[PDB]
Amino acid sequence: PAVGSVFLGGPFRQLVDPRTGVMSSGDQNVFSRLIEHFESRGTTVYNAHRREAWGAEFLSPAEATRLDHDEIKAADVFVAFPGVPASPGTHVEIGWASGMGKPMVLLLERDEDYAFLVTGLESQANVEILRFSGTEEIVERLDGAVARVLGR
Amino acid sequence: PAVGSVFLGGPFRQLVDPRTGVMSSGDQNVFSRLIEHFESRGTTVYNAHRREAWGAEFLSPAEATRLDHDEIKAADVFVAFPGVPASPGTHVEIGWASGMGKPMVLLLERDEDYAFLVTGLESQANVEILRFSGTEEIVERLDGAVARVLGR
Repeated sequence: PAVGSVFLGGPFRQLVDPRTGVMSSGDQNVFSRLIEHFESRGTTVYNAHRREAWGAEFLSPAEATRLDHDEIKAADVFVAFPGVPASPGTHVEIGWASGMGKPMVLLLERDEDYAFLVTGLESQANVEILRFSGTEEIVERLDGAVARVLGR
Repeated sequence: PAVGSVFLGGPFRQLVDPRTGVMSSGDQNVFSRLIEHFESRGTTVYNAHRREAWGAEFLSPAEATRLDHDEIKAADVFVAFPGVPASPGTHVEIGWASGMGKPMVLLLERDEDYAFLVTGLESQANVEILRFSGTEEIVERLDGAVARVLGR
């Protein structure tokens, strides 16, 4: 495959309905669709949401931190939704990735406000910002952003 | 001084009263007191809150990102409140600092829940977590945490 591996990040705990103990199937659908987008080409995807049963089976904080950091480091590209409101864990990961010089694509909801230390990464780290209004738009544009950051 | 420089981080935008355009004086007081704690010993403090007029004068996202990253890198120690709710920018910085192997002290409100990728850094990065119930407790314990992480 052109892309050997990706780490896919995004809000996790805040998407977990504490009445159900998992993420809704609509939220799971966004991630599983992007995962399939990559796996269908033989690209390895690392992703905590799928890894931890969509919220049913959280790892310990030490374990989550270790695996997330290791897999971001191993992956060729880091692709993440910073989240609205902001995902604390994903923002730590954005720090790890940008501080490491990891190629990254940030998926930002169109017309939503994101942190200065997220949007300010554009053309200062190896990052591309992809603004979107639906899942289909992400699916249709993501490979371009990925290829551009990988090429740098 | 024992500590040459510190970067002090914490929630910024979320503390900015959009009716007043700045942080309240109570919130400014927490930071100015910690700044004085270090400056009174000749330690250089970098801090975006004081730098940007407590919210009155935000830099551009690119500028904030560049200065924050540069000053965290220059500082001997990174001291930050991750915030409740989480500060997006501070979480990016926590990523930068931990990914860099920067000595760090995280100031966490006692009995509040923080992200797994924050608390999970304990004994996996050069970090000490300082739980607190008031400003005075931070002031009274901070040098110990700082000295321990610097010594590693």
